[PDB]
Amino acid sequence: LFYDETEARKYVRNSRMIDIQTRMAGRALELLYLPENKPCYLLDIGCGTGLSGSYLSDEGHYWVGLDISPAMLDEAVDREIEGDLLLGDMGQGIPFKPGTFDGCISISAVQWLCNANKKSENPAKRLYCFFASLFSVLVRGSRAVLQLYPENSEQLELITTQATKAGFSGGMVVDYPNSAKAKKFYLCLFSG
Amino acid sequence: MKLLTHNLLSSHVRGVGSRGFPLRLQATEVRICPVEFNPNFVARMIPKVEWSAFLEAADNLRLIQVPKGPVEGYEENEEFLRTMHHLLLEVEVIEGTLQCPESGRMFPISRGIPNMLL
Amino acid sequence: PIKLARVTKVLGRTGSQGQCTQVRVEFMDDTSRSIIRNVKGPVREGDVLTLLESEREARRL
RNA sequence: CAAAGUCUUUGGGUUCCGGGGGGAGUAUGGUUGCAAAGCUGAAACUUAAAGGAAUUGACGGAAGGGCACCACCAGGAGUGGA
RNA sequence: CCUACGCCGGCAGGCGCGGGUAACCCGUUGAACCCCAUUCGUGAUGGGGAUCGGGGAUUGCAAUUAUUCCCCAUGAACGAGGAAUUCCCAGUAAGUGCGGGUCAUAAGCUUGCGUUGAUUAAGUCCCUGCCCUUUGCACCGCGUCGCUACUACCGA
Repeated sequence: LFYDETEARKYVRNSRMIDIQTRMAGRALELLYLPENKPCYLLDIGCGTGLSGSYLSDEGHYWVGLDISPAMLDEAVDREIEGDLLLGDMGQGIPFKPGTFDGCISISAVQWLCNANKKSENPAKRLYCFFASLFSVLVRGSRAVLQLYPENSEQLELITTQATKAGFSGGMVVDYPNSAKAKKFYLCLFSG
Repeated sequence: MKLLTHNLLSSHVRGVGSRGFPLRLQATEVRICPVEFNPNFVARMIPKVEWSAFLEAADNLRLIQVPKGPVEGYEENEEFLRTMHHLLLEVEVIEGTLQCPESGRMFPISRGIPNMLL
Repeated sequence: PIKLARVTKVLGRTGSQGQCTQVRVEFMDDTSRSIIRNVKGPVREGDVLTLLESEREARRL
């Protein structure tokens, strides 16, 4: 466990956090060619307090948000969200029927799948379980864009390899890559 | 928890999966929350909805006011589309239960989040 | 069960940064069952640890 | 390599057979065979190399060591928030 | 030009009066935090003082785009900061002030000094780097049509 009520509140109320999360969500939406210029249904993965999910609502999207933290969800409740919030661990799978969502988005969250604290399956197993179920719950030709924070290049390669084995194709977009203070990795994928 | 979300949600048990949909629904509490009316979105939801599972979840929640199969059109019949908006988008479960009839497990929805953990 | 135990040595610093000090373990139940375990932090020769259990041991080979 | 020697200091007898590499053992014809295929066997054109022995230095996605808080761990102060 | 001392300025500053071309005179270089009492009492409040409106005094040819300093009034954001990241082994880091330096005034810049004084470990190659040693694109299962023109076949 990582967040509490105090820390979830301080994160969601910080103006600097709001601005950066909003910029990365809007960049993820620009990279999401499937919702870009289209209406869509969306899954927001690691939705937190709904800072990314509010910006999906701004473009007229209907969305479901998944997060593992109660306190992040409880803080989301008071923010007048239009999305459905669900308490859920993404590493156990995506619990929707095949072909439910046009797209999926995740901002600042999937690097937690490399962490082995919460559960006693390998991160490698949970990573496979995430990508294989994520491929299934997406429509055919659906898209997934994930902004994420990798600790090293091995973590990037492992994430890419698991997405590749699950049936995704696409690549990695690295914005501002000459500043390792401000650079951001976006995983940009599509299903078959 | 909008009613529509019922159609995109299933039991997380590895053995029930991929047969674990739909969950059977009971609501201890409900609310109507105002939402903007979009006929085009409702009509573009129809091709992503499992209609058989839609009727069953409505029946479980005490509603037979639903067409027998999926519908079609130019969106000019506001009657059926406004009734679909009212049901799918505007009725929210606050408190309730989600029972899978294959593993026997009952998951809760509480203010107003469905939880799919063991 | 709670098991207090004597420290005999410090074999090396196992781990990825030099962070698990390596300790041969006598028991304080006077039994000569000298299991070698791993600790985190400074231990000098002649200390005494609180092994939570004696079943789960450190890696041989 | 004891013959792959006695070969420009080039001749003991004698049979088959090779003339850059592809096109090609393809065509086409003859011939044998029940058949699959075997034997004999082109050319048009294309290309400046294909090949045979031996012989050395960079990259390792190759492995071992060794050092460093302009590395990590344990942590402090933080910056990045206004 | 460094100042002491005295006088006049509610506060910045003037006026008179020496030492000092320098361990001497400023200098015993009389500091800040710290401490002991007072008030406040957990909220945008007396925290934070930004952002400005009136003035006042110096520096100088020249202050208007506020030079700087002072005196009222104004009182925003900020509730311990996300991804990521810098520096850190004992008088160390960190709190905290004093002098040099471009120099007319100009000082959150830079360059030392002292005061208060910690946590943690004294290990390692995983991450980051750095130094040595050894070692050495053959191939297989991208296609559909259209009208016109041209080359080479078969040919009633």
